[PDB]
Amino acid sequence: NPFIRFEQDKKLFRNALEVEGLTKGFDNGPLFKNLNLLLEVGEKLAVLGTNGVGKSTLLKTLVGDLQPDSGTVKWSENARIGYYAQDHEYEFENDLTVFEWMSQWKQEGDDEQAVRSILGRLLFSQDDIKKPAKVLSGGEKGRMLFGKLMMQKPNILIMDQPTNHLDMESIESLNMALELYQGTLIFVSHDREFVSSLATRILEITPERVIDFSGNYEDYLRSKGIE
Amino acid sequence: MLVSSNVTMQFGSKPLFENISVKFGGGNRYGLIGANGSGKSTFMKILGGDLEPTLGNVSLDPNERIGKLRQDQFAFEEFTVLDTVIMGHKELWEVKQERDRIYALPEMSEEDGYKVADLEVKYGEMDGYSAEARAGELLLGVGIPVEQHYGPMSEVAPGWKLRVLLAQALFADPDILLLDQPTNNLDIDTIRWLEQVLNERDSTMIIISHDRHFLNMVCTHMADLDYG
Amino acid sequence: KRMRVIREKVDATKQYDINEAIALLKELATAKFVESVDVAVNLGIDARKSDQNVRGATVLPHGTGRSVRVAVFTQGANAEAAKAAGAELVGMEDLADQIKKGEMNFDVVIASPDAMRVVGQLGQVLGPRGLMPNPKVGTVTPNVAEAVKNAKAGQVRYRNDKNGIIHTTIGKVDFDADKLKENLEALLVALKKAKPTQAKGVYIKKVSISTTMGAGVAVD
RNA sequence: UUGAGCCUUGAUGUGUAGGAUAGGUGGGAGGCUUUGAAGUGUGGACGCCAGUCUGCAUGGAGCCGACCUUGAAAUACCACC
Ligand SMILES: Nc1ncnc2c1ncn2[C@@H]1O[C@H](COP(=O)(O)OP(=O)(O)OP(=O)(O)O)[C@@H](O)[C@H]1O
Ligand SMILES: Nc1ncnc2c1ncn2[C@@H]1O[C@H](COP(=O)(O)OP(=O)(O)OP(=O)(O)O)[C@@H](O)[C@H]1O
Ligand code: NA
Ligand code: NA
Repeated sequence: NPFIRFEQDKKLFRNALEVEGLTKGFDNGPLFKNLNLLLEVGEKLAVLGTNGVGKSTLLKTLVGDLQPDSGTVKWSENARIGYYAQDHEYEFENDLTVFEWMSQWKQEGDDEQAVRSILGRLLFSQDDIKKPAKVLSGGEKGRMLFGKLMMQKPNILIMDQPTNHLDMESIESLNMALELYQGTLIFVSHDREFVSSLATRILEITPERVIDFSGNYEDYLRSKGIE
Repeated sequence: MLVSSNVTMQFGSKPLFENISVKFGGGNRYGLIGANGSGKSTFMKILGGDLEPTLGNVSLDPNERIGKLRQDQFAFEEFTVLDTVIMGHKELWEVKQERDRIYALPEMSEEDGYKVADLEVKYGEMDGYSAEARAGELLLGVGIPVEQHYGPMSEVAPGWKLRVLLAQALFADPDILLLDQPTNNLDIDTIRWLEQVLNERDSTMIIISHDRHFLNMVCTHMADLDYG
Repeated sequence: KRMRVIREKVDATKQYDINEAIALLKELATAKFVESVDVAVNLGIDARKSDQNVRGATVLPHGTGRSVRVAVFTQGANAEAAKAAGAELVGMEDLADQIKKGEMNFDVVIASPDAMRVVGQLGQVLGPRGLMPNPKVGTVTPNVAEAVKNAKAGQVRYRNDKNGIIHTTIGKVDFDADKLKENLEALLVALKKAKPTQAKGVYIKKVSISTTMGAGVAVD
C-alpha cells in the first residue's frame, strides 16, 4: 500500500477559479456551449459525462494547452496547478533514470535524500530506481506522476482519470490521499465509487448542454431518477 | 491447448517469476491478476512470443490463431478502418494484400496465374468475401459510424482509434485471446457490451484487469502472479 | 400433406439397401418436376484445418442430365481455342469486363492462362457465389478444348461444407437404377481417391441419397 | 425424483443499407393449398421486443422465389448437417 499524501504550500482564499463564457469546439462546434462557473476553495469537482464529448479538453483548456474558441479563464493569483494528464507518455519518452526523472522537480529546500524518500514511499526500492524511465509499468508510471505532484505540492490539482492502470491498493491509497487534501481538486472518472467517495460538486456535459449540481453523487443519482 | 514451462524471466538482481509452468486451455477464461508492477504485461508478451523468456518454453498447437490485443502500438495509420480491423487475421491479411499487389503488377503469367489461383481458393476457404461485413458488424458494436467505416486511419480520433485496436483482437472468433487491460479508458456501456460479447464464445481468454466487477463477471479461473 | 404422410412411411434410421433406397425414391417421386436426385456423404475430416479440405471434380459415367453454358474465361489463342469446342460463352478481356461485368454468370467457367480480363473483374460476383475456377477443381484448365470436355461432358464439382459434408447432384428420377448405381459408385471412388493424408477415423460415415422434394435414406 | 450420454421430432440464431427477428452448404427455381385458405374469431411460448411457432374451424380455395438494396438469398420446400 503506497503512502501518498498531497499537501499545499500556500493556501489561497475566496474563489480559486472563474470561467466566463467558454464556448469551444473543434469540428462539431458546440463541444461545450456557453460554460459559466466559479470554483471556490476546497471544491472537489468531478466532471462526468461519457463518451467522445468534451469530458476532457475542459481540463486542457483550464491548464491552457487547448486554447478556447471564446472566453477567458482567470486562475487565482497564487494558484499553482498540479496536472496529471490522461495521456502522459510525452514525459517519459525522454529516457532518464528513475532517480533523475524524480529529481527534475526537486524544489528549493530539499535534498536528494528527500528526493529518494518519495520513491521509497512509492515502492521503488533499490534496482527499480535504476531502470530507464521509459521501461516502467502503467501503474508504476501513474505512481511516479503522483510522486511528482506530491513533490511539487500544488494547491489546485487537475487530474484526467487518476484511476488508470492502478490496482485496488493504489485506488484505495490515492482515494484517501485526495480525501485528506485541503485544496481545490478537479477530476474525472467513470467508476461510480471513486467519484462518489470524494466530491462536493458534479459538472457533467451531455452533447447538447452542461448540467451542474451542488451535492454528492448519491444525491445526484436520486435527483436524476436512478435506483 | 497452450502450455508454458519454466518461463523464468529476469533483468536485474531479483527474481521476477520463477519456474512458471501452467496449462492454459479448455475454454476457461483465466483472469491474470497481480500488483501494479509484477509480471503481467511481460507475461502476456511471452505467451504471444513478443519476447522470448530468459530460459523457458511456451508450447502451442501447430494451428491456433492467437487473438491478442494492442496498447503497445498506436501508429499503424496507413489504411482504412475496415482493412485495419481485418488484419487481425494475420493469415487472411497476407493473402488478401499479396493478391492485390499481384493484380497491380503485370502480367498474370503462368507463374502468376498458378500463384494466384490457390491463393484465391485459400481466400474463399477463409471466407474473405464476407470478411469486411463481419468486421463492420463489429465496428458498429464498438461504436464507429457506417458512413466513415471506410475512412483512413487519420480520419479517426486519437481517443477513437483505441476502439478499433480493441475490435481488431476479437475479429472472427479467434481461439486463445490475449487481452491486456481492455477496459481502460472505456465507458460503462462499452464495458457492458464487451462483457456481453465475451460471454458468447468458447475460446480460452487470458485477461489482465485491475478491477473486480469485470473479472468477477466474465472470468472462470483467477490465475495470480504474486509471490513469484 | 405429403411431408406429413411420407414421414411415417420412410425412416432414416434403417440404412436401406443400395437398390432399395433408389427404388423407394422412385416410388416416392411425386412432385411434378424432373426432380434431379442428389447425394450427400459425410466425410470424416476436420474442416477447421485447411490441409484436410477436399476440393474436387470428376466426370460421371453418365452425366448430370442438365446442360450449362460453360463460359470461357481466356484471351488470345487460348481464349479463341474454346470457340471451336462448342461453348455457350465468349471469352474476351472486355467481354468479361463489360459483357461479363454485369453478367450474373454462366453454368461453369473455363480456364484461360493467356488472357487476364476475367481475373479481378469477377470479385464479389465471380468468387462470392463459388463460380470462380481453380486448378484443383479443373475449371482453370490449360486448354479451353480440354475444359469443354471437362465441363460439357458431364463433369461435376464438389467442395466441403463448413462441417465436412460433400453433397452434389447425381442425376434425375428419369434415369434408371443401373445407371444411377454406377453414377454413385464413380463419385464414391472419386472421394476415396481424393482423401487427404491426415484423415483420422473413417472418412465416409454416412451416405444419403435423396430427391429435391423427397426425403433421403442411408444406402450403406 | 434428479445427473450424463445417444437417437427421433420441432423451434432459435435481423442491426443498417432490406418487403421483413435470412445460419452455412445449393436442388431447383416455379413450386406450395383443397385427406379442405393468405386473412379471419380466439388461446399460449419466445425476443436485439421490431416480430416468429402452434389447436381447430362458420366461411375456406388462395399466400411467395421472378423484383430488389447487400459480401451473400429467401419458411416455394425438401434435403446432410
Ligand atoms: N488533438 C486533437 N486533434 C483533433 N481533434 C481532436 C483532438 N483531440 C480531440 N479531438 C476531437 O475532440 C473530441 C473530444 O475528445 P475528448 O478528449 O473530449 O474525449 P473524451 O470524452 O475525454 O474521451 P475518452 O474518454 O475516450 O478519452 C474527440 O472525440 C475528437 O473528435
Ligand atoms: N526493459 C525493462 N527493464 C527493466 N524492467 C522492465 C523492463 N520492461 C519491463 N520491466 C519491468 O517489468 C514489470 C512489468 O510489469 P507489468 O507490465 O506486468 O505491470 P502492470 O501495471 O500490472 O501491467 P498491465 O499494464 O498489463 O496492467 C515492471 O516491474 C517493469 O519495471
Ligand atoms: Na480524454
Ligand atoms: Na504494461
